[PDB]
Amino acid sequence: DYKDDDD
Amino acid sequence: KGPWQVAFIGITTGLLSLATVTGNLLVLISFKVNTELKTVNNYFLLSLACADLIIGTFSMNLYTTYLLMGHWALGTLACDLWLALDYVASQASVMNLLLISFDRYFSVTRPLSYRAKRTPRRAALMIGLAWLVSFVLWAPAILFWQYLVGERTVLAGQCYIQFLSQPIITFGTAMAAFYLPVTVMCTLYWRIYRETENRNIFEMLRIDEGLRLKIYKDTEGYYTIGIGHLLTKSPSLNAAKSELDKAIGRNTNGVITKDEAEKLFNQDVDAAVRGILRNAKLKPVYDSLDAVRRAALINMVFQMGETGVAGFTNSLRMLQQKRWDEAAVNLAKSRWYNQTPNRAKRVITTFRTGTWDAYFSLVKEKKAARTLSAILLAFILTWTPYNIMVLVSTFCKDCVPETLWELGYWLCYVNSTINPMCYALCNKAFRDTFRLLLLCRWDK
Ligand SMILES: CC(C)CCC[C@@H](C)[C@H]1CC[C@H]2[C@@H]3CC=C4C[C@@H](OC(=O)CCC(=O)O)CC[C@]4(C)[C@H]3CC[C@]12C
Ligand SMILES: C[N+]1(C)[C@@H]2C[C@@H](OC(=O)C(O)(c3cccs3)c3cccs3)C[C@H]1[C@@H]1O[C@@H]12
Repeated sequence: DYKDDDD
Repeated sequence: KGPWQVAFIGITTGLLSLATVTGNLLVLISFKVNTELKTVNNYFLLSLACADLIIGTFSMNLYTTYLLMGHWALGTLACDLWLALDYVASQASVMNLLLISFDRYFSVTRPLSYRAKRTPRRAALMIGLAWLVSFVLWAPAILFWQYLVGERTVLAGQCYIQFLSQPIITFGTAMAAFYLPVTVMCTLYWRIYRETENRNIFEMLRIDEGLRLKIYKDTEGYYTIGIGHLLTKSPSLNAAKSELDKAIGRNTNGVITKDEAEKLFNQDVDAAVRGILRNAKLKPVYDSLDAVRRAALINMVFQMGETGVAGFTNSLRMLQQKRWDEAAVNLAKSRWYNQTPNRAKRVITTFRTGTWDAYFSLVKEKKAARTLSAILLAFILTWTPYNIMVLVSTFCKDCVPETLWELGYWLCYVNSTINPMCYALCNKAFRDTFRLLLLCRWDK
């Protein structure tokens, strides 16, 4: 579950 | 074994050994000392790094030493402990690959209900039980089969597993332990490849329409639940609840679960697209559009209905003509745009760019996919020759030579060196903590 991680 | 051969193999698998120990140990220490890395995602990589660590410090060196010398000199109990440790650690590695694959699959296919229960507690429980099942599967039979049979069959000075007597025995265990996990992992992987688009549609429509598990009154006043699921335009708060109970299948009492909201969303969106393909005006442009813009039009149909979307005559034709900027400008003339401008501008940006930029960035996730694919491919190729050799050895006796057995056994160790090198070097935070640790200059 990464998806929402910021660049 | 010749002296030059011994020196070469010993030196190279030595280097590989301390590279494995260094890498995975760096993962452990970085996780321990940097709170930014203490994520549920990294729980799994920590467990994998424990398996690869065990293999790196004990297994490769004891196996390479015994292979080079030609005999086992540390005794029967040390032999049994070595094989138990190696098989438990390796089966643990496989089990953690399965756990990661399922975790990712549920994160994509149940983006709302599963993400709500990905807690550190549950992650720790299932990691621990993966290790438990590995240990139970391999240690008792490796250590106590000799006492249960009554005698120790393996020769003095030699070291192998006693209960894997017949090639058909070891190939059955190879199916349970390797082939079936590999097939499950691959089928998953492909299933996620075919479901990311539907998850992106779900998240887009959850951003635009919201999520309430208790019934609320919408823009016009009617009763709605879930992700914009309208129940009934009647004014009776229980005329709504009756249709809710009929829609789910239980006495809802007005409140639903997040997976019931996922089910309601799936019925809604499938109805939206099926209707789109039934409608003569929207079907041509929907067919002409790529996946992301298809999602934007699905969004508009979700908000306004098919007749209302078909009312955008000229903008829909400009969409069919790939005139993205003119279509954006034209849709900006609409009452839709003047009534829900914040959502309409996101949808319009989706039409103009064909990307998800107005809703979310998927860079970190795509790179995580690259990391996982690298890890599993390394696993498959470094572990496949040995199990293929088992498969062949069942049909034919002594086809595959002892040298080939030794090399194929030894090759399964390499993916333990490779695993930390995948996520660690090209993932930030890990890289920076590795740097500050190898510099001995970490003070929080
Ligand atoms: C057969 C024998 C020799 C090997 C069995 C070893 C296990 C007992 C180990 C291997 C991997 C370990 C796990 C790897 C990662 C984690 C995440 C970790 O989470 C945190 O530390 C974050 C919270 C915090 O920092 O306090 C908690 C322990 C746990 C479940 C570990 C518990 C112990 C496990 C199951
Ligand atoms: C080099 N190993 C250390 C040993 C031989 C290989 O093993 C294999 O790939 C096998 O499919 C089997 C070998 C023999 C029967 S089933 C597995 C064993 C445990 C999990 S999967 C890979 C790893 C594993 O620790 C064994």
